[PDB]
Amino acid sequence: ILKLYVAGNTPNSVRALKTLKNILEVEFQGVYALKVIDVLKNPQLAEEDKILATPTLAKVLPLPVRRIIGDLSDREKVLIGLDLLYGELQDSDDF
Amino acid sequence: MSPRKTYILKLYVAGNTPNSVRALKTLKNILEVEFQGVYALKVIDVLKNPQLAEEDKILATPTLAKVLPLPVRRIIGDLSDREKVLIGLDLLYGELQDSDDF
Amino acid sequence: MSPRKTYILKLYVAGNTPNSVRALKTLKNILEVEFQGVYALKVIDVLKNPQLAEEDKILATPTLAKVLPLPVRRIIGDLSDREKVLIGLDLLYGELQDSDDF
Amino acid sequence: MSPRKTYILKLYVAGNTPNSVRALKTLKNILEVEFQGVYALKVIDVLKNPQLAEEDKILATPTLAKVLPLPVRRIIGDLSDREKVLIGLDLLYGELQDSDDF
Repeated sequence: ILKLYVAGNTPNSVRALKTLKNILEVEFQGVYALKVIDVLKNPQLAEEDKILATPTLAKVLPLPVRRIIGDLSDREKVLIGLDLLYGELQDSDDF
Repeated sequence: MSPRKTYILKLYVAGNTPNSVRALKTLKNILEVEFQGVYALKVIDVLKNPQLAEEDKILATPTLAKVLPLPVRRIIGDLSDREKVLIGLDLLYGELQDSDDF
Repeated sequence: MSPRKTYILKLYVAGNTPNSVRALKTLKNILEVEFQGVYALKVIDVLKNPQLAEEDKILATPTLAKVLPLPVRRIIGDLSDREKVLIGLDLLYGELQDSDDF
Repeated sequence: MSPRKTYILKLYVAGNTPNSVRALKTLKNILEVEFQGVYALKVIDVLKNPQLAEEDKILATPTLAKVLPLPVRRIIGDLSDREKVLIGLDLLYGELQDSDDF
C-alpha cells in the first residue's frame, strides 16, 4: 500500500490521484494499494505511521507511478511525503 | 560554546495558530534558559513549504515521548491536543551542515 | 506488541566480518546510548537465512541513509563503501529485538 | 499498450550454485517461449554486488507470487525451497528495446 501525505487537495491533484488509483488498479492487483491523507484535515500522526521524503522512496517506485509522484511533488506542489510500510497481504497479521 | 554534540529537535507543524506561536516561543524559551546548550529547536511548517528535504523525515508523537523531559512533554502533548497543529517530529545529533543556527 | 517499542533499523549483511562485526558493535552501542528507546539495530546475514519473511523487505542503502542520524550514517556509510558487506536496509515500527522479535 | 510496455521480473539471488543456474536458464526459456514481449527476466546476484542500486528494492516471495504464472511460481518455489538461493523478487515495468537507459 502506497501511503501519500498531502497538504490540501486541488483539481489537478485529485485528477492525478485518481489516475494513480487507476494505474495500481490496472496493473497491480494485490501488490499495490493507495492511502492518501490530507494534512490539512488530519495533521496528527498516530502509532506506526510516519512520513519519509519524496526522493527517498520515489526512486525505488514504478516509473509511471514515479512520473505521477514527481508531478504531484513538483508541478502541483501538494505532496509533502510518502510512506510504504506496507504490511501488505489480504489477511491481517498485526496489523 | 559549547556543551557540543547538540540534540536537534525538529518539530513539524501545519500552520501557526495565534496561541501556537506563543507556545512555540515558550518552548524555545525554556529550552534556552533551563536546558542551555544541550538542545536546539528547529521549527518546520509543512504549509509554508510542503516538499520535504531529502534528509528530513517525520516520526510519530507517541514515539519520542519517553526520551525528552516532562516540561516539554506537556508542551508536545499540548501541541498535539489543544491545537491540532503538530504532525510529528524528529531528533538528530549532527551536524552535517553548517551556517544553520548561531 | 508489548514491549511496544521501537523503530527498528534492519541491516542486511552478506557474511560476518571482523571489521563488520566491530562496526555493528559500535553502531548498536551508539543506538542504545544516545537514541535509547528510538532506534533498535537488527542484523541479518543473508548467508544464514536468504529467504525474506512475508513482512520483511530490503530497501537500498542510499535510500534511507539520508534520513538517518550522522553518527549512524557514517558507520553504515563505510559499511557500504569502505568494506563492502552491507546489502540493503529498512526501518519499521515495533515490535522488539534482541529479546528479541519472537 | 502505447505502443509497448514490458514486464521486468527481477530475481534477487544469493550466489550462483551449479544447479540453480539451469533452473534460471529454464525459467528464462519458458519466459521466452510461452510468453514473449512481456516477461523480461533480470537476475541480480547479491553476492557479486552487495550494494543494491538506488532503484532496487527486494520484496517477499509470496507478495509478488500473487500475480505470477503457475510454471514460473513452480520454479520460484523450487529456487526458494530447494537450495535457499532466492532472497526475493521485484516487478518493474518499462519499454526496454531498445532502451539501455532503463
